[PDB]
Order: sequence, then C-alpha cells, then structure tokens
Amino acid sequence: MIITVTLNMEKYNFLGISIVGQSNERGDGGIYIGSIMKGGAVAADGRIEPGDMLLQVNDINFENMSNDDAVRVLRDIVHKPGPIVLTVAKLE
Amino acid sequence: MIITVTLNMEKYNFLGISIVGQSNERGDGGIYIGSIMKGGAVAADGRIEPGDMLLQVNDINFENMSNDDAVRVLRDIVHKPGPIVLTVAKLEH
Amino acid sequence: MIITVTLNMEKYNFLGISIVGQSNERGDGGIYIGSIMKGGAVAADGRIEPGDMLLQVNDINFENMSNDDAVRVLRDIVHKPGPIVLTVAKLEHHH
Amino acid sequence: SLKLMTTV
Amino acid sequence: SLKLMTTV
Amino acid sequence: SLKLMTTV
Repeated sequence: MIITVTLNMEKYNFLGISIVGQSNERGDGGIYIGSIMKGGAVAADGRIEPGDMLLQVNDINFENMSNDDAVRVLRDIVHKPGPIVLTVAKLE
Repeated sequence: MIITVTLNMEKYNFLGISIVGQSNERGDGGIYIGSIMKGGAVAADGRIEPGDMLLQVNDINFENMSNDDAVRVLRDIVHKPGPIVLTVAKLEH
Repeated sequence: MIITVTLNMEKYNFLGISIVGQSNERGDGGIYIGSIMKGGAVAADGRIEPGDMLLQVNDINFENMSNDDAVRVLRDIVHKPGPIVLTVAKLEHHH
Repeated sequence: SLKLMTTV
Repeated sequence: SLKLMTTV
Repeated sequence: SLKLMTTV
C-alpha cells in the first residue's frame, strides 16, 4: 500500500521522525520511520506509522540511492520552508 | 509577571505555538506554551516563551475552565480573522 | 514511550536544555525539558523534545527525588567530563 | 503530568 | 505550577 | 542490521 502524505511546515518546526536504515550484506535495504515525535508535523497528520518505508520525497525517488544519500536528500529538503510530500510504503 | 499581546493575524496564518496541559483534575493546572515555531506570530513577537502559563485570550478567561474548553476556545479564536490578544503568565525562576 | 540517549560530550561542551519543574500541592511532578538550544549536544541528536520528562541520567534515577535534588545531580554531572546518557519519557497527547 | 494538546 | 530550574 | 541515521 503506498500512500502519499503532504505536510505543512508552516505549522511545525519538524517532521518529528527518526530515521532508521537497513542494510544487507550486499548493501541497502532502504530507510524507514523508526519512531514518531508527537509534536511534529508527521504525528499531527497521523497517517504514517512506525515501521513504514520511505520511498520518495518531493518527486525525488530513493529507490536506488544508498541509505546515506537518501537521508542527505531528505535533510536537504526538510531544511527548506514549504510543504513537503512523502511517499511511503505501509508496513504490512 | 504577565504580559499581553496583539497579533495582527494579517501577516500570518497562525500563532506558532503548541500547547500543553497539566491535569488540573482538582490540581488547577491549565495550559502552557510548549514550543514556539519560528516565523509564526508568536515568534515575531518574541516576547512569549516556553512554559509561560496561558491566562486569557480576547476577553475570555481561562482560569476556571477545563483544559479542553480552554483549548477549544483558543482554536476558534484562532480560526476567525482578527487581532488576538493573549495574556500569559511568565514562567517563574 | 521511553527513550535513551547518548550525548557525546566531546564535541559538545553543554547540553543546551532548559529544565522545568512540576510541582504541585504534592510537588513531586518531575522535571522536564522546556527548550532545546541549537548549538548543544541535545539538539544534535534530534530525539528529545520540549515537554519530555527526564527520568534518569547516567545511572542515577530521578523518579523519586525532589525536583531540586534531581537538578543538583544533573548539574554535577554535566560538570564533569565523560559521556552523558539520558533517558526520558516522551510527551504524550490525546486531549 | 503534562500532555500535548495541539499546535495553533 | 512550573518553574524554570536552570539551564545546562 | 539497523542503524539509526538521523532525525528530522
């Protein structure tokens, strides 16, 4: 199940999520929401949950990036004022 | 040490604060400022800060009301156009 | 939810936290983080937020000190060298 | 105890 | 009520 | 093998 939530950073200081990265022996499995801060923008929207996988931010796909580069992108985008769109995979 | 404040919501879309409440079951708590996001109304003013305790807004007076009602009042007032004037007690040292 | 953090007091020289005390007609509420300053070891970790309750530092448990003794002990510990581990209970919600 | 109530 | 304790 | 990367 892949959702797309849109968030207002006007109303909040942070997304409020910790980011957890899995890696195999080859390399990367990807990056996921490890815990949710109340308090932030994400818990305020309620739809993402711990364990979900983060596929794309703002039209930028993390699908083949390394864990680290995707977390760079992610940080580079959050640091900007503006709405932020997340595409994530629900944990089944 | 109180202090009061008007926020021309004309340059803004919201106050820029989150609220936190202490149970005042029979413990008269009330609601406090939790944090202040930047570029919201309260920050531009910079005069209010974490844990000031919120006492009235725009003519209504939060002291004898439950936390929820207070909170309800604040959101309605926030949603309607118009200055908005808070009055809040400074956290004590 | 309970969380446990480790701060590197190597790079940072201070935590960057204010401490707010809850006290009531009983006064044992506990101590919480009020704000967090950019520039300190807490902001650099990301985990803690205002309103988090502080439970224990390096070992010392604060759940049954007075507010004034739990801070007396926090002050002494940031006043010494060494890593600082914190554990906190995170703020809740629902009305 | 303190609890988050909303951001406005 | 609450009061500032220090800052560290 | 999980690693915490950052938070935002």
